[PDB]
Amino acid sequence: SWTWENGKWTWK
Repeated sequence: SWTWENGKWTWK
């Protein structure tokens, strides 16, 4: 799942 972190998407 893509989740938003500080200006970007990270794969969680």
